[PDB]
Amino acid sequence: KNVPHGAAHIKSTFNNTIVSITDPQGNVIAWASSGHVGFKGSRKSTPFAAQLAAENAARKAQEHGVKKVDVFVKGPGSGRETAIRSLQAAGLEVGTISDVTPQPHNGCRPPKRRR
RNA sequence: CAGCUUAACUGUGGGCGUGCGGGCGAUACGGGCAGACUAGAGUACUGCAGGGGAGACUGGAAUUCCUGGUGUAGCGGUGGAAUG
Repeated sequence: KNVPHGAAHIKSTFNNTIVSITDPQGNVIAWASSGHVGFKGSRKSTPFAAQLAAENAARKAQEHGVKKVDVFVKGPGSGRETAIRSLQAAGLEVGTISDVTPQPHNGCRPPKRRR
């Protein structure tokens, strides 16, 4: 397909990293997850795994003709910036970096404290 | 104080009997009765701040579920995993 400009959704969690590149109206072209590039367990929360997954997703988007993207990073950062650098060095140019993370307005109740 | 060899003991005479009742005096303090005051207290007037309470209606974010797109083979979870 041919999309000159799309959007890239990075979701970095405490124990995973998933990046999906989408068109500006919200239809994903291709995606890569930290477990998709071969890591399992704890090894897939590492910035190296995040960078590898984002690079793979970027290449898969290049095959669909994406030129530039704007990143919507999200979640408790483990590999936000390393995914950003990987996207830059995988051949794309990032337009804007907008950190949109769901913050409730004191709604619902979180799980109890661990020990 | 006196007597029995002294004492224990005994006797004699005051005190004690820490209270109660009757008469008489005092009126500072507490109280009773009759007053007076506004410094306590309460009311009034004018302002002021407040997640004080009860009732009714109503707003946005987020989680979950359902429906429909797109899209693949992983997601999730941990000290590490595995049930899922």
